[PDB]
Amino acid sequence: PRAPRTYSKTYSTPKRPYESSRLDAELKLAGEFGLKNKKEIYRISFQLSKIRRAARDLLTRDEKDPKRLFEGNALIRRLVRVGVLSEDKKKLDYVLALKVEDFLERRLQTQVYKLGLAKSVHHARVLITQRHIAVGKQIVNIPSFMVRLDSEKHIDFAPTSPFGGARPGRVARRNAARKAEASGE
Amino acid sequence: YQGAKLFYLSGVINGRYPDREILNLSRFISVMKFRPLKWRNEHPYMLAD
Amino acid sequence: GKGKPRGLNSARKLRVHRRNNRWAENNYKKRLLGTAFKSSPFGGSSHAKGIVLEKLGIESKQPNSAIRKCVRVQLIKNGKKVTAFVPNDGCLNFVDENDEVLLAGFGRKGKAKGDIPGVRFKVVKVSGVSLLALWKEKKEKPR
Amino acid sequence: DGKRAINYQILKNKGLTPKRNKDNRNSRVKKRKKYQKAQKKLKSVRA
Amino acid sequence: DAVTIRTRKVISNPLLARKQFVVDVLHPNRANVSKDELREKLAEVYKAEKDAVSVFGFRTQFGGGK
Amino acid sequence: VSSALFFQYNQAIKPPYQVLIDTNFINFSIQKKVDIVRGMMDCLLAKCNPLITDCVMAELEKLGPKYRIALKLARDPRIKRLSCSHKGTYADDCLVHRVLQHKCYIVATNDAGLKQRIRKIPGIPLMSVGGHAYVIEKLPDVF
Amino acid sequence: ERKLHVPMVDRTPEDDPPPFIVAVVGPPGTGKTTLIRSLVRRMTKSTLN
Amino acid sequence: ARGPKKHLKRLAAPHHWLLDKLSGCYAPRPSAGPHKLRESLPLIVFLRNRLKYALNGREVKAILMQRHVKVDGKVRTDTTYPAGFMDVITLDATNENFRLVYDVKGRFAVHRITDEEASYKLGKVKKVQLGKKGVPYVVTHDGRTIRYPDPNIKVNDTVKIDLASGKITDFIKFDAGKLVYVTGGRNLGRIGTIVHKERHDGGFDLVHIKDSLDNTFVTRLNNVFVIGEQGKPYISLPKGKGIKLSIAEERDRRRAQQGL
RNA sequence: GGCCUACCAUGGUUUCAACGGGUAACGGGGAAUAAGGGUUCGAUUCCGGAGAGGGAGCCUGAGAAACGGCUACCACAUCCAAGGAAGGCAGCAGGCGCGCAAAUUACCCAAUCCUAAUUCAGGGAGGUAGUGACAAUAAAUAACGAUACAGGGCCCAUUCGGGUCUUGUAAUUGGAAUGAGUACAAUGUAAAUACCUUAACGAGGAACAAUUGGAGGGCAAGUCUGGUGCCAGCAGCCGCGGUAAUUCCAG
RNA sequence: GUCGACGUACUUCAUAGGAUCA
Ligand SMILES: [Mg+2]
Ligand SMILES: [Mg+2]
Ligand SMILES: [Mg+2]
Ligand SMILES: [Mg+2]
Ligand SMILES: [Mg+2]
Ligand SMILES: [Mg+2]
Ligand SMILES: [Mg+2]
Ligand SMILES: [Mg+2]
Ligand SMILES: [Mg+2]
Ligand SMILES: [Mg+2]
Ligand SMILES: [Mg+2]
Ligand SMILES: [Mg+2]
Ligand SMILES: [Mg+2]
Ligand SMILES: [Mg+2]
Ligand SMILES: [Mg+2]
Ligand SMILES: [Mg+2]
Ligand SMILES: [Mg+2]
Ligand SMILES: [Zn+2]
Repeated sequence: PRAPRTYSKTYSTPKRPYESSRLDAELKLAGEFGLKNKKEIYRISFQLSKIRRAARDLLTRDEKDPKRLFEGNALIRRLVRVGVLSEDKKKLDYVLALKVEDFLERRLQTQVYKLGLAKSVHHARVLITQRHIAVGKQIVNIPSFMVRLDSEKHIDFAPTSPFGGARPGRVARRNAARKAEASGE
Repeated sequence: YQGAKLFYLSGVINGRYPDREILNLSRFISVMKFRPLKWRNEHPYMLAD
Repeated sequence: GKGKPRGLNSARKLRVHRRNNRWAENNYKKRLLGTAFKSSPFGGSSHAKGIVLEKLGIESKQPNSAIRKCVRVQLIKNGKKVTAFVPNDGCLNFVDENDEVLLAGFGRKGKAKGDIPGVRFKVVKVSGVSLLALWKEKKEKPR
Repeated sequence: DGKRAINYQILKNKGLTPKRNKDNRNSRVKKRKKYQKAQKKLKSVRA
Repeated sequence: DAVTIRTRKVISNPLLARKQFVVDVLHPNRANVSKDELREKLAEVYKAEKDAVSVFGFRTQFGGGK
Repeated sequence: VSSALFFQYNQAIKPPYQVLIDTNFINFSIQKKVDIVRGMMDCLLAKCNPLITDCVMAELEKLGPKYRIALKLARDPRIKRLSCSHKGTYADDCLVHRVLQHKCYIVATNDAGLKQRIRKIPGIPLMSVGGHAYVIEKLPDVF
Repeated sequence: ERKLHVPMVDRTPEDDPPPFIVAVVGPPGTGKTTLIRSLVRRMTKSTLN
Repeated sequence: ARGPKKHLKRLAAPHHWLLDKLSGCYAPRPSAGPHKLRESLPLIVFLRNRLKYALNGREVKAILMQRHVKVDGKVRTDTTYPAGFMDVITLDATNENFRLVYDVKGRFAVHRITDEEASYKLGKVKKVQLGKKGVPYVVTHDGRTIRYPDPNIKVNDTVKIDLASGKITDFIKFDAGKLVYVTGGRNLGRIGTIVHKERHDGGFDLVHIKDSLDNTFVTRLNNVFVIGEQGKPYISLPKGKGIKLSIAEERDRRRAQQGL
C-alpha cells in the first residue's frame, strides 16, 4: 500500500543479433562518437523509433484535424528545441527523416569535442565524467546529456575544476610540494 | 551452502557476549535437525568426559 | 456458399462449431487435459535427481571417446535407470558411486563426428555443488 | 602478527579462468581500438 | 569567503505567528554552510531574536555551491 | 568500391528512399492488398519515392488486358518513371544494371532468382512483400 | 525434486539419544571461551570459569 | 464491512483535491457533515495544500484549535470538516474570506471575496414539505432546514441565506434565461444560461445550457445550480468566468502571456 | 418476500441447452503478444466479496452471526501436586513441514492518516534502516605525449630520404586528471546510515588485479588404436632430469 | 504371464531433378 512509482525500460533489442550490415553500422557509430556498448545505440534507436512512429500516425490524419495540429506542433517544437531538427525544415514531414546520427551529434560528449576543448572524443568523455565541464554553471558529469539549442553557448570549464581556474588539483600539488620540499622546505 | 546464516557478536561487556544474540544462538541450535552421515552410522565412537 | 453458414443470426452455430472442432487439435487437448509433459523425459520437471549407479567406459582405452564420458544413473522419482553424459572428461573423477547427480536435458542442437545416439541427459550438479564450480576449482565436493 | 592471514588466491577465488587482455575490462577502449584498426583496412581496399 | 542568503517565496502567516520562506544560500569556495550561521544571519536581517528562528531542509546542489 | 560504402553499411542510402519496383511486386501488392506508397511508409517509416523503369513498364504493358488493374496502379501519377538507356530487355536485367551503376536504390521484388543476384552485390537492401506487409532485409537503419 | 535423495540409514536411538557434540573452533585470539561461557550461562543461568 | 469504514486510501481520494501519490499511503477522509463525501473538501486539504499556510497535518490542528478558521460564521475545529460548494471560510487574522466555487477544470478555486459578500450564501432547495405542527420547511443543498419560507419557493429555486441570522433573505426561481452554474458531472464548473428543459416523467430531466460564447450542452437537472438573472450573478464568479477554453486557445493564451 | 406456518390450486425451468458434473474459478480495474481480428494471464499496491483449523450457536452494541469476543462438538496440542486449567500467526518479526537450506525475533510515531474524554496518549496501520543481481534508470574500470624493430600517406622513388598524412607494432618511461575507499566537518534525519557538498590522504602491473560463453591454433626422445612402409587417427595438464626448483604456450 | 485390444509417447524407412564438363 502506497501508490506505485512507475518505470519502463528505455532500450530494446533489435530483430537479430547478427546481420552483418547491422554489425558494421553499429561499429561505425560506436567508434565514431566514442560510445561504450550496444545499449547506447539501441536506446537511441528506441527513442527515434518512438518519435518516427508517432509522427507517422499523425500523418494518417487530415490537415486541420485538431489532434494532428496540436500534437504535431508539440513534437516539432520539441525536436527543434533539442536541435535535432533544423529551424527552416519545420513541417511534420521532415521528421520522417532524422537518422540516428542526428541524435548522437547533440550528445554532450560530441558537443564538447566539436567545441574544440577536448582534443578527441574519448578525452571528452573523460573530461565529462571527471567533474570538469559545466553546461549552465551546473557541473554536468553525464556524457549522454542531450544538449539543447541554447545551452550550447554556455558549455565551458567548470569553475571548480583545475582547468576552470581554481586550484591545481591532486597530483600537481603533490609534485609541487615534493619539488619545493626536496630543494628547500 | 548459500543462505547459511552467520551471527554477529559485538562486545564482551562483562566477560560474556550480549543477550539478544546469544539468545538467538541458543534458539537456533536448539531447533536444529542433523543429517545422517555415513562414517558415523557404522562405527561406534565415544567422547570422553 | 462455402460449407459454413453466414447469416447474421448464426453466431451460436459458428461458436459451437468452433467449440467442438477444437478438441481435435493435438495441442489443445494436450494443454487442457494436462497431458503436455509425458513427452518431456523427466515428468513435468526441468531437471531431475539421480543416483550414480555406475560408470561406463571406465575401462575404455581410447581417451575422450563419448563412451568414456557416460555414466549410468538411476533416477529417484521413477526408479528407472538411464545414461547420462558429463562435460569435460576429467570430471569423471568427481562423480563416484552413490552421489546425487542432478541431471538436465542434453537437448543437443547437432550431432558431431563420433557422437552417440542415445545419451539424452547431462549431469549438472554433483552432490550439491556444480560441475563448473569443481572443474573451475571454485568449490569442492562436500562428502 | 602471529595471525596466519589469508592468501590472495583463496580470497578472490578465481581459479582457472583463462587470461584475457587488459581490454575486456573496458568496453569503450576495446571498441575504440577495433574501430581504429578496422578503419585501416578500409584505407587500403578503398585505395 | 562570502555566503549570500536570499529569502524567496516569503509568506507572512500571522495565524501561526511567523514568516515562512525558502532560504537560498550561495556559498562559493566553501563547503556546506553551517546552520547556526544561518540562524544568526537570518535573525539579524529580520531583526528578531536568534532563538526565534528555525531552519531545515537544505540540500546542497549537485556541483556544489548553492 | 565507392567512397560511401563501409564494409557492408552502405551509408549513401538514407531518408527519403528510392525504391525500384519489379513486375511481381505489383502482383503481390494487388494480391495481399497492401498499398504501394503507404506500405513502404509503414515498413521503412520514412518517405518513399517508388520508381519504375522503362524496361519494367514495357513488361507490364506486355502482360495483356487480364492484368490491367496492376497497369492502372503502375501509371499512377505519384509513381515516378525513371527512364533507362537500354535496348529494351528483360526487366530483371535492367534492375541489376541500375543497381550496379549507382548503388543507391533499394530493390523491391519477389522472385527468388533476382533476390540471389542482388544479394551478391554488397550493400543493396531488398524489400519484398511477405505475409501481409513489406518486409525489408538488408537495411541497417530499421528501428 | 528438491526432496529426493540417496536413501541412508539413521541409527540414532529413539529412547535416549546422546548429547550432540558442539565443537567450537577458530583461530587463537578470536574469543571462543567467552562464547561457550555465555552460551552455558544462558542455558543454565549458572556462570562458569 | 461489519460497520462504517474510517480510512480512505489515497488513490481512492476525490480526484479534484490534487493529492500527490507517493507522499503517503492514506488521505484525509472527511467526517460526516453538510456536504457529501466525494464532493467536499476537508479543511486540511484547504489549509495545508492550497493556501500553504501549514506544512504538516499537525500545524493544521494547531491552527484550527486556536479558534481561527470559521466555516459559515461558526468556528470549526474538526480538521477534516467537509467544507463544500458555496461556503464562506473566514480567517480573521489575514483579514480574509474565501468562498469555495469551482473552476472550469473541475477543481475548487482559491477565490477571495470581500467582506459584505461574505455574509450570505446561496442554497438550492432540495425539498419543501410540511414539517411538524403544520409548519413548512425547506431543505437546501447543504443540509440546512429552514422553517417558514415564502410559499412561492419550490424545488430547484435558489435561496439566498443570511449567515448571521440564518434566515432566508431572497430567492430566485428556475426558468429559462436564468444564469446557471453547473456543479456536477463532466461539465463541472461551466456557466451558461438555461435555454430549454425536458420533462421525462420517470427519471432525470435534462437541461440545455448555453454559455456566453454560444456552445450549448446538456446536463441532468440534478447537476444544475441557479445563480442569478441574465447578466447579473449574485455570487462573484472566479476569474475566467466559466468559459471552458479549448486547448489550442489555452496554449495561445499562455504563450501570448509571455510577460516577464 | 414461501422467509416460515395452516389451508387451497398444479404449477415453475428446458435443444435459444435447463438440471447434473469439471475447474491447478474469488470478480473487476488491469498485464502481455500484437498489422488486425483475436488468444492468453490477473493470489499480487485501487474497488467489491468471502474467511479467520473444521462445523454449529450466540452475547454486548448504532453497527458482528465478531474469532488479538464467548459457548459446546470434531482435529490438533500446552501446564499439572492427576483434582483441574488454559488454547487458535490466512497481523509483524521468527520457526517446523526433508536428511538438501536463502530478509530483521532491528529503530520510530518525525511524515501520511486513524482512534479516544482528546492539540498532548496510542497505533508491527504506516514510515526508517538492514537483507539472495525481483523488475527498472544513469555509468567507472583510464586520457594526452615522447621514446625501441617495420612499412603503409606519399610531396620523391633519377637510388640512398625514414620524411612523415603519422595509422600504428609498441612491452620502458613524462607529467597532468579523477573517484572507488578512508575521513576533520557541515548537511541529512525523530535519531542515525547513505546520497548531495568538502579540509587531509587515496593510481603504474594505475596488484585500487571484469566477467560469461564458443571457435581455432600449434604442444614430443609420450601413450593408445588401425593400416599397402617415414603414415594416419585419437589424443597430448602424463617426457630424460628437476619442484625453493622448473620463471614455461613474458602468461 | 517376454498375453490381447486399445489409449498416450516415441523411433524409423522412403530426395533428388535438369545443363555443362571428364
Ligand atoms: Mg580459550
Ligand atoms: Mg476490513
Ligand atoms: Mg423516481
Ligand atoms: Mg406449507
Ligand atoms: Mg481464473
Ligand atoms: Mg479455487
Ligand atoms: Mg485479483
Ligand atoms: Mg467475518
Ligand atoms: Mg493454519
Ligand atoms: Mg461501541
Ligand atoms: Mg466466528
Ligand atoms: Mg491472530
Ligand atoms: Mg480482525
Ligand atoms: Mg508471518
Ligand atoms: Mg503521539
Ligand atoms: Mg468531558
Ligand atoms: Mg506492515
Ligand atoms: Zn533498361
